[PDB]
Parts: sequence; structure tokens; C-alpha cells
Amino acid sequence: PAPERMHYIKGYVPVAYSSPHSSLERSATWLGMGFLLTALAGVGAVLFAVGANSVGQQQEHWVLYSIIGVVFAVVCTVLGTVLIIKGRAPYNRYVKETGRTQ
Amino acid sequence: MKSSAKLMYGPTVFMAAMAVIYIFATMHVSDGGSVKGVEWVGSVALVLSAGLTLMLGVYLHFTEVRVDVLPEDWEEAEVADKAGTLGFFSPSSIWPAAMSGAVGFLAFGVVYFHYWMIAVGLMLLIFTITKLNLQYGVPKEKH
Amino acid sequence: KHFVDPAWPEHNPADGHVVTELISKVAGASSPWGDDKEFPVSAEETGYVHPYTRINR
Amino acid sequence: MGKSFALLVLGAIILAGGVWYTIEVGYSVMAIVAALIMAAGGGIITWGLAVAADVNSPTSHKI
Amino acid sequence: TAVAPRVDGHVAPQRPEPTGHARKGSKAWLMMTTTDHKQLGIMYIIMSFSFFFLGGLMALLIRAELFTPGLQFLSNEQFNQLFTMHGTVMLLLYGTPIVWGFANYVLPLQIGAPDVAFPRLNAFGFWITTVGGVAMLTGFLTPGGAADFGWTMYSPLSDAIHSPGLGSDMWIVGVGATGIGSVASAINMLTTILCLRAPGMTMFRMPIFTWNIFVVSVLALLIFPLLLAAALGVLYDRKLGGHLYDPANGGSLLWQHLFWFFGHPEVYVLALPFFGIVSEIIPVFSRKPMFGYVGLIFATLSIGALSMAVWAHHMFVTGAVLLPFFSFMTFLISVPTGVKFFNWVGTMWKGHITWETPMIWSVGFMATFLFGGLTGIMLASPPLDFHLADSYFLIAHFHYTLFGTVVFASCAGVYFWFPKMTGRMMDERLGKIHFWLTFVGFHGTFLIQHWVGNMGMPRRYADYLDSDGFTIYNQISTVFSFLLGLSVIPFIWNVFKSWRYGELVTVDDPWGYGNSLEWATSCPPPRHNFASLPRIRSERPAFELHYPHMIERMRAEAHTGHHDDINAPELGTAPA
Amino acid sequence: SHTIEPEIYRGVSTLDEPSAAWGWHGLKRNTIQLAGWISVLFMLGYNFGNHKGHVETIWLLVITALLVIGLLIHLFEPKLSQVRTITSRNKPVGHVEPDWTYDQATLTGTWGNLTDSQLRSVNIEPSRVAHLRAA
Amino acid sequence: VTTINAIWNLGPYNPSQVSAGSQPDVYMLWTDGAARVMPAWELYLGNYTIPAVFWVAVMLGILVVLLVTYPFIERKFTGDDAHHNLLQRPRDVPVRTSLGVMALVFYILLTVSGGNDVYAMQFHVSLNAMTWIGRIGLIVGPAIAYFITYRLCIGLQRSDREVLEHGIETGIIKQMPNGAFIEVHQPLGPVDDHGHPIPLPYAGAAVPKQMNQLGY
Ligand code: HAS
Ligand code: HAS
Ligand SMILES: [Ca+2]
Ligand SMILES: [Cu+2]
Repeated sequence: PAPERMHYIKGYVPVAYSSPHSSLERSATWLGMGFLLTALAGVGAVLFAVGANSVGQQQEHWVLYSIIGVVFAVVCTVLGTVLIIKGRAPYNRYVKETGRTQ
Repeated sequence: MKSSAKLMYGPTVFMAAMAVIYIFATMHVSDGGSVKGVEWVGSVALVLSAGLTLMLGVYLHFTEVRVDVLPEDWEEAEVADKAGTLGFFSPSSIWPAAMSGAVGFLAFGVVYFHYWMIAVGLMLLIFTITKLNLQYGVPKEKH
Repeated sequence: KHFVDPAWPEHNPADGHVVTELISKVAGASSPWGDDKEFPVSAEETGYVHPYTRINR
Repeated sequence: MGKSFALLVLGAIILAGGVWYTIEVGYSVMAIVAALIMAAGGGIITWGLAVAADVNSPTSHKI
Repeated sequence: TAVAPRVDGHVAPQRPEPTGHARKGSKAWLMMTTTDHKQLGIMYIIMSFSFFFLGGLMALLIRAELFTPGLQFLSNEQFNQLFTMHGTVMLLLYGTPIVWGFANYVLPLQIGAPDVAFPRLNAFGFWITTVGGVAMLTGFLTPGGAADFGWTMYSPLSDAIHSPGLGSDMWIVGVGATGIGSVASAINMLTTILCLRAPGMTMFRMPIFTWNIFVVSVLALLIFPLLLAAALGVLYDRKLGGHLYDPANGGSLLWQHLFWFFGHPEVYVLALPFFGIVSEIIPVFSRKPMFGYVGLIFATLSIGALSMAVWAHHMFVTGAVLLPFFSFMTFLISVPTGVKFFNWVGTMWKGHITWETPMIWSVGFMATFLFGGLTGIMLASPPLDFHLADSYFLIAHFHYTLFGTVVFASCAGVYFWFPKMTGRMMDERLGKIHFWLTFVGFHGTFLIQHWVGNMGMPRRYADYLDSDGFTIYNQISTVFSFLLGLSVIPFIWNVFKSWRYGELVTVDDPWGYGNSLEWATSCPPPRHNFASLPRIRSERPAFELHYPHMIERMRAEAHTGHHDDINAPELGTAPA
Repeated sequence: SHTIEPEIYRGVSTLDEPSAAWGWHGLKRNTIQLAGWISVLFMLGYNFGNHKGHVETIWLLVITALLVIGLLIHLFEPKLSQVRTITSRNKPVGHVEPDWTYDQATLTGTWGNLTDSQLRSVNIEPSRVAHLRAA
Repeated sequence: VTTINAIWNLGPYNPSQVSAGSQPDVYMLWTDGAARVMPAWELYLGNYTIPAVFWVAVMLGILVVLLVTYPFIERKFTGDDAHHNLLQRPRDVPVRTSLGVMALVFYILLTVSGGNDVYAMQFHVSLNAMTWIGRIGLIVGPAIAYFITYRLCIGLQRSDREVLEHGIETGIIKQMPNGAFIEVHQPLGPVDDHGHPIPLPYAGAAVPKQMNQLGY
């Protein structure tokens, strides 16, 4: 397999998205992206519940809709976030190990 | 092909989430502008769509795990790393147009529902696909 | 011993197979003419005999 | 400018003329004919304006 | 980074010949038999513009008959046939094939491949699309005529019991064949991106047109099988006496759900590639990079995900879909579609804009499409769509929006890549005449339709009463419709004339600041695209190739943050 | 490298039609005119018939108009002059293009005379190249 | 395995009866089609008259006479009266190929118009449209056919010269170190010092176009 880092002289700065340490290939990141997109549906759910309540309907279930909305939103947000961070770990240690960010 | 294989898990997770959400919602929620009950078209459609993206993501990942570090998947590749053979490509072929004509005859037979047209169109289609797939292998004439 | 086709490439046995369903040693399609071949060849060894045709004028 | 203004003059005479005719015809089939005259009038109006819009800042030289 | 030797006896490779110098017999048998992706692309584009003229002629007949209250020359049946076939031709024989034609031409030039993955499958896609067109239009040759149930083919109106003519069958097989063409094209493009990129052309160095073609290939592969399945179910029902779409089987809404699960992703399949063409054009004439490149990729893939969950906002007034779910989903997919405008403004922000024809067409696209999308979010809200569904307001929405993408940005692509395609430029003045005619005619046609739709006119109405109050609006709209129809006369003349007598291109990049890789090769490219390849390091390699003194500057200015890693130490050691 | 020069055979150039020697190539222009105008006359003669509808007549007269304008532009042979303009960053004819890929690979030509900072920005340590260009 | 003339289903002959699709056999359909496409051009000369179906017989006779006299008008217009024993490939003689094809289109349109009512019944075209397709198409169809055929002839011709100049396209695409993609050709004859073939002359015969034809 190819080495961990490649030859950069001083003064050279790359465009380095597909590098081996970039979170755009580490699989955790894209799952976290999926879950972060998915979390917004729970915000939609709680808003639908509260809006239906405010005009006097959905009265037998709007508290349950609010509960499932907020818990779905928060668990998707949380596990998607931590998955993003687990994808972005190698780049962070790269940024520590050398002065290079780009 | 790492990023390509991995970015198929965004839509997979999303479409699976929307499938389960849509299913539970259409069976349990009630509003005055629809009748309660699980909506089967959108259910099957979303789960099979997540199946398609799952299929591509999993096959491409299972391939990626045993392909070498290619120059086109490398940030500082030299242009001379892909020097050599790239592969075989068809230079010319009359049989694509032939196949379109076979499918046209079949489709017009289906339109009018003439049985002989359907038979002849299916015969033409198997013939033209076969001749397409035998193009670069036909023997030299032995006389 | 098991059979191998005479047109089949020889290979390093540690390197698996010439081709398998997931992977190949080429980026496009393998050629019908055997990838072990190197083209072009001499016209003498293609066997094409170019005719000499004269028609009455 | 040149032909710009020329077009803008001609097209107006066409457009007004069609507007005079679409009131005379008035819902028959020839109303369509009137509209076509009006459209051609508007086309030549815009044609003149387009010429102006090109010679305001040409992107090509006659070389 | 290695450096070559200044080799002896070196002279640049020979330039291919431009168009218009052809001897007789040079393209007949080649057309019939070629597997060259770029001749196939030219054929796609010519074919789709011919169908554009057909469908638009149908539309202008519609506008002529709506000019005054009575039925002046059309019947009710013929008016129904006309709007049905106008819709079908413009969406499935102009739109999708021009998408795949532009893809076929420029995509292997953008990623650095010689061919596409499956050349004969590419040829098959072209020919099956042409046969689908011929089949679909053959219905007009019957005595009864074409299909007349709207391009949506709603059931039970599409059952044999309610639409028995043969044209109703021909329409089905037509759309089926066109879908077969699309899936062939989609397979090709996807494999070609996965398997034939150039050295150093990693995924996050491809241009944005390539990324959009990626995601729309995925969408097309999802949806076109489903339309073929549903429509072969309809043809099964009609021919064999089946009952799947029977009304007592819930068949009406079975059809509507299936159709729109195909059909909204299809409008995104038509929108995204032309957003990509505009994202190619805007940075070239601003002399500025494309702003927010990775963010644009994420927005594109976000649309690709969301498009499969927003489908049933075409069914709000059916009283049979869960309203808040699809309303919220539509409100979400509005967000990444709108982020594209912010990125284009960032690409123009304090640039050095020059107004050649493609920049004019692209900014006209932006102005046109903004209003269409603003109109769209009103339909996303069911309280408003209760009044607006199947009104002329909807006509105005999707015409603003489908002209914004598939017409304005299609002409932008034509002007932008005509030099590369042919080796010749087009006449800039005739292009500006085309643009202003199209612009004036278009806004004069479809802006006033918002009002007449809000006022109570439904779509698909052959005839109306002079008491409705609709007459004056229809009259204004039809006058500007004929103007918009005249707009194609300078366009056809410009293409024809410039193809054989146009100004010759002497440079690899006649606009000067070409970002993508297609401007690193000649005009026109050789048979296998590249006589030599440059170093790919940015996402705009051609710019780095032609202006090396800028390669230090852009890397310093790329980010707003105070990144200091141009003073970082050496990394690695030696090998490469 | 080598190319054979063309030859004419009964008025047909081998550059235009390769096998001009082997058979009958190109029937001439006056026969095209004769055939087309006889066919126009027949297309006009069909209007004299016992038929009652004029859909037929519109078809006949449109196809006659197409035939006539076709034969007219065949007779008079229109041509236009090549456009003599310069648009955008296109250069006049006769300008010679450099091979930028070779110039980049070798650090010569258009990539000649790069500052040391510009050489570092492309990952060329200037020590290597100063020995070999601009020494 | 297939009927051809169920005479029992037709019944004996009666001058008063007739059927819808009462066509003749296929080799005669062209004559019937001629009878259908000819307009009602009849001459009334005092006490006499020349029926419209006279011009049918004139037209058919002309076609027949033209067919029997083709070698002689080809001698007039090619200027060749030599003694031949080697055939021509049809691509190498485009005028004759295009004339023959447009005559085949003429004959096929007369045949299809001779059975046009069966066409209309089975594909649901207007029968009036079918006779008008016969009339207008016996002009425009042969012209279109001549043009299409001529250009395809020259294209096949030119495709042969491509391979006698540069050799067979192998389909193998090979990348050079400078980045160039080059397709490997296989020369059919000797080669120049720079690898470019020495172009062979066209010999009237078939030139192979793929490696499998050489036997690889
Ligand atoms: C190229 C083709 C098309 C595109 C793209 C497109 C985009 C949209 N459409 Fe659509 N459309 C609908 C909604 C939208 C929405 C929300 C968007 C969005 O993509 C629009 C987003 C785009 C923008 C350009 C937004 C503004 C941009 C910016 C940058 C500002 C930021 C945005 C904010 C703050 C949100 C806006 C908020 C405001 C308060 C204004 C709905 C329902 O919500 C229906 C069904 C209604 C019915 O059945 O009557 C519909 C119907 C159609 C049909 C019907 C055909 C038929 O006969 O049935 C077609 C062909 C079509 C095409 C296309 N449409 N559309
Ligand atoms: C990409 C997709 C589409 C494009 C582009 C498009 C373009 C137009 N549309 Fe549309 N369409 C309508 C009007 C127009 C007009 C006026 C144009 C224009 O772009 C058309 C002009 C374009 C041309 C390309 C014309 C070429 C002109 C020629 C060939 C003649 C020029 C020569 C002249 C004028 C003579 C010269 C005279 C001199 C004086 C020189 C209307 C209403 O005015 C409706 C609703 C009808 C109803 O009743 O609901 C409609 C319905 C639809 C539907 C729904 C179909 C259904 O409900 O079943 C779809 C999907 C659709 C798509 C598309 N449509 N359209
Ligand atoms: Ca009216
Ligand atoms: Cu939608």
C-alpha cells in the first residue's frame, strides 16, 4: 500500500480533498451526513404536532408526535455528529502532526 | 474508488429513514385530507430505492477493498503512471442501429398486437443482440 | 492436473488469477486478441494477400 | 446605431398596424393573422434593440 | 515533481480540421456505424433540437387557438392531442436526450478519458431514443390521432375502456423506448466516471458538471425502470384485459403514486445537469474560481437524496396523501436547490465579468429560474395549492422553471462548447438577437399567465367564455408566444452559417480562462480526445496550464481564514 | 508522409469520390434539373383530379414549394464568405499554438521564466531547476 | 405448415359479388398499385374516348421497356463498351446502385399501394392518405432513396480507403508517457520509416476491417 504522507517541499500548498487522511473517504463521514439530513425530519414532526395543536386538532396524539419528533431529531443529530467526528479524526491528528491544513 | 463507494451511504441511510417514517406515519397519523392506512406504493418504492443505493454502495466497497492505489485515485500522480494499455474499445458497429430497429418492430407489433409482429420482433432482437455480442469473434473464412 | 486453455496468459501464482469478477489488470475491457499479444505485426504475418486487379479499358 | 433606429421605426409601423387590425377582425380566424403581424412587429422592435445592445459593447471586431 | 528533458526535434502535434471542410460521403456511413462518443453527442443534440421545434410548433398552435373565445380552427379532441404531445415531446424527446448528448460530448473530455466505457451501448441509446420519438409521433398519422390524456396519463382515463385509439398505445411504447435509451446512457456515464479517469483526476478534482451527471445517472437508473414497469402494466391492462389499474382496485391513485415517484425525479434529472453547465460557464467569464466547490457537491448529492421523498406534492388536491410530510419534504429540497444561487453570486462577487453570449444566457437563466422557483414554494404549501393546482399558475411555474434550465442553459451550453465541438465560433451579434427575442417573448408569454391562473382559468382548456374575463390575458400571451417562436430563426441561421463559414479558432481556449480539462486540448479534439495530458492538481487544470504565474496567487487567496501553511516545513523526503 | 495525388474520371475527382475509376460516378447537373422539374410538373398535375378535399392540396403545394426552392438553390448554387472577425480571446489566423503540456513537463516555453516562489508553488524545489534553466 | 389459397373459402365466381381485400398475387401487386395511383385523367374526343387506365398501360410499358434496355443506356452514358469478366462491388458504382435502389423503392411503393386497403385495415391508416402516399411518394421517395444511397455508397468507399491508408483499427487504446491516447493500427502492407504505412492501392476487392478477419 501507498505511504501515509507524500513529498511536500516548503512553499508548496496543495488542493488535497482526496488525500488519504481526508474525511471525505473514511465512510463514517458519509453515514453522519445521512443521519444529519435525517434528523431534520424530527424537527418537521414536532412542528407539525405543535402547529396542529395550536388550531385545536390532533388532540389525542400531538404530545406523542412531539415526543417522537424530538427524540428522533436528537438521536439522529447526535449519532450523526459523533460519526462526523469519527470521520474527521485522522485529519485532525494530521493537522497536529504537521503545520499543514490545506 | 473510495469516495464514490462511500458517498452511496448518504442516500441509503436517508431513504431507509424516509421509508420507515412514511410507513408508520401513513398507517397511524390521521388528517382530514386523507384516509388512514399504510400506503404501499411509496413504501415498496422507497425501500427498493434504498436497496438500489445499498446494492451499488456495497458492491463498489467490496471491490474498493482489494484494488491497488491507482494513479487516478492519488493526489500527486504523474501523467506517465497510466502509460501502457488502457483497454479494448469497439471502433465501429452496425448492430446498435440494428437492435433499435428490432425493438421498433417489436414495439409496433405490441401496439397493434399483431402476433406475427411480436414473434418477428423478438426473433430480430435475439438475433441482433447475438450478432452484437459475436462481432469481434466471427471466424476467418476457411476457403 | 487440471486444464488451462492454450490462449491463457501465464502468471505469478501468488498474484491470484488473470481476471476475476471483482477485478482485472486493465482499466477497460480485455481485448479479444489476447492482452499478451503486442501489436502491430508485419504485414507478412497477417496473411493478407493484397490483390492485383486490372480491368479492361 | 444606424439600422437599430431604422428597425425600431419600421417595427412600430408594423406593430401599430396589427393593433389596428386585431380590433377590426375581431374574433374570427383572421384575428390570428393580426396577432402574427403584431408579433413580427415586436420581433423587429426587439431586433433593433438587440442591435443597440450589441454595439453598446461589441464582443467581436471586424478583423 | 519530476521534470522532463528538453527533447530534440519536438514540434507540437497536428491540429484536427474544423467543420465545413467535409467531402461527400464523409459522415453517412460514419453516422450509421460510429461509436465515437462525441459524434454521438452531436447527433443527440441535433436530434433533440429538431424535436424542440416539433413540440414548440404544437405549443404555438395551442396559443393560436387560445387567442379568442370560440374554437376557430381546432376541435376539442385536436387541442387535447396537441397539449399531450407538446408535453411529451418537450420533456422526453428534447430534455432527456439533450442532457445525455451534452454528457456524451463533454464528460470524457472533462475526466480525461479517450472513449466512454461501453461505446456500442452508447450507440444503442441514441438509436433507441430516435425510434421512441418516431413511435410516439406515429400516432398523429392515424385517423383518430395521437394520445390525448395529458403527458401524465392519468387512470382510468388511460384505460382502454376510456381511451381506445391506437395512439394511446403508441405513446406508451414511445416513452418506454426513450427510457431504455436513458438507462443505457446512464450506465455508460456512471461506469465512465468510475473506471476511466486520468492520472491525478481524483473525485474531488472533477468539474461540477461531472458530479451532476453522476447523481442524475443514479436517479435515472432508479426511476426509468419504474416508468417502464408502470406503463407496461398499463399496456398489459389494455391489451390482455387486466384489472390492476381498475378504479375499484384503487388503480387511479396507484397510477398517480407510481407516476410521480418516477416523474418528480425526472424534473430534477433535467434541472441538475444544466445547473452544472452554468457552474462551468459562470467562473470562466468572471475570471474567478467556482465558489464553494465542495459545498456545491454536497448540495447536489442532497438534492439527489431528497428527490425520492418529495414526490407526492403533485397529489395534494387528491385528498389521499399525508399533507404535512410531503409539504415539509418539499420545503427542505427547496434549500439545497437555492444554495446554488448563492454559490453563483459568490462566483460573480467582485469579478472581472465579460459579456460574451454564454454569460448573457447564463445570467438570463438565473433571472428566469429564480421566479419559477419562488413560484414553486407556493405550490409546496397545500393551503395555496388547493387553489393553484391544475391552474394556469402551474403552467407559468413550470414553464419559467423548465425554460430557465432546459432552454436558457441549453443555449448557454451550445454557445459555450460550439468552438470545442466544431473548431469555429458563432456570430456574437446574432446570438444577442436570439437572446433578446427569447427573453422578451418568454416573459411576455408566461408572466401574465400567473394572473389569469389565479383569476380562475384551469389548464388544458380548449375553449372559454367571453364572460370569464380571460380574453385579454390570453391575447397578450399569444402575441408574445409568436414572438418567442420567431426567436429560433436567428438561432437556426447562426448554427447553420457558423458551422461552415464561422470564424476559425486558433487557440485551445477561445474564451481565455477555461477551467475544466476540455480546454487543455484542441478545437475540435482528436478522435481519442487528448494528444497529451497536463498535471491535474486543482479542479481547474486548464487554468493552471495557461497561467502558471497565477498558481501561487490563487492558492494564497483560496480561503478566507488566515491559513499560514505556505510557511510549513517540508514533508516526505524524495520518491514520487 | 506520403500521399498520392488525385485524378479526374469523366468529370469526377477522386478526392471527392474515391472509386471514380471503377464505375459510373456522379450523374450530372442538368439531369438533376430535368428530373426535378418533370417531378414538379407531376406534383402540379395531381391537383387536376376528381378529389374534393384540400388537405391534399396543401400537402401538394407545400411539397411543390420545397421542391422548387430546392431546385432553385441547386441551379443558382449559393455560397457565403468565411467570417473575418475575432471574438473573445481568439487570435488571428496563422498564429501558432504552443504545446502547453510539453512546456509544463519541461519548464520551458510558456513555463519558462518562473520565479522561485512560483517554482515552489508547483512543488519544484528551485535548486533542481536552476542548474538546468536560467543558469 | 401454411395455407396459400383456400379457394373453398372464396366460393365460385359471380360477376355481381366482390370482397374487400381482393388483391392479386404479390408479383402482380405492382400493376394493381399502378391502377390505384393513376388519377382520373380521361380523354373525351367527340364520339370516342381514351380511358384513364390507358396511362397505366403506358407507364407499365415504359418501366418494362426501360428494364430491358438498361445495358444500352448505360453504354451510352458511361462511355464504356469494353469486354468485362470481373464484377464490380456495388459500393464502387454509386450511380447504378442508387438508380437500382430508387427503382426498388418505386416498385415497393407500387406493391404496397396495390395492397393499401389491407395496410389501412391492419395498421389503421386512412385509405385516402394511402393512395396519396402512393401518388406523392412515387416522386419524393425515389429521390430521397437516390440521395441516401449515393452518400452511403461513397461512405463505404471512403471507409475502405481509410483502412488501406492506415490499417485495421485494432480497438486497443494505449496511453503514451506524454499523456496521448493512441489507437493501435495494424498495417496491411509495408511501413514507412516513421511507422506510417505505405498506402496500398484499392484493388476492387474487399478490405478486412477487424482483427478477427485476419484470424487473431
Ligand atoms: C426543471 C424542472 C422543475 C424544477 C427544478 C422545479 C422546482 C420546484 N418545483 Fe416544480 N412544482 C412544485 C414545487 C417545486 C418546488 C418547491 C421547486 C423547488 O426546487 C424550488 C426551489 C428553487 C428556488 C429557485 C427557490 C428560491 C431560491 C432562493 C435562492 C431563495 C432562498 C429560498 C428560500 C428562502 C425558500 C423560498 C421562500 C420564499 C418565502 C420565497 C410543486 C408542489 O410543491 C408542484 C406540483 C403543484 C401542482 O401539482 O399543481 C410542481 C409542479 C411542477 C411540474 C408539473 C407538471 C405537471 O403537469 O404536473 C413541473 C414540470 C415542474 C418542474 C420543475 N419544478 N414542477
Ligand atoms: C422543457 C419543457 C417545455 C418547453 C420548452 C415548453 C415550451 C412551450 N410551452 Fe409548454 N405549454 C404551453 C406553452 C408553451 C409555449 C408557448 C412554449 C414555447 O417555448 C413554444 C415556442 C418554441 C418553439 C421552439 C417554436 C418554434 C417555431 C416554429 C417552428 C415556427 C417559427 C416560424 C414562424 C413563427 C413563422 C415566421 C413568421 C414571420 C413573420 C417571419 C402551454 C400554454 O401556453 C401549455 C398549457 C396548455 C394547456 O392548455 O394546459 C403547455 C403545456 C406544457 C406541459 C404540460 C402538458 C400537458 O398538460 O399535457 C409541459 C410538460 C410543457 C413543457 C414544455 N413546454 N408544456
Ligand atoms: Ca379560439
Ligand atoms: Cu414535484
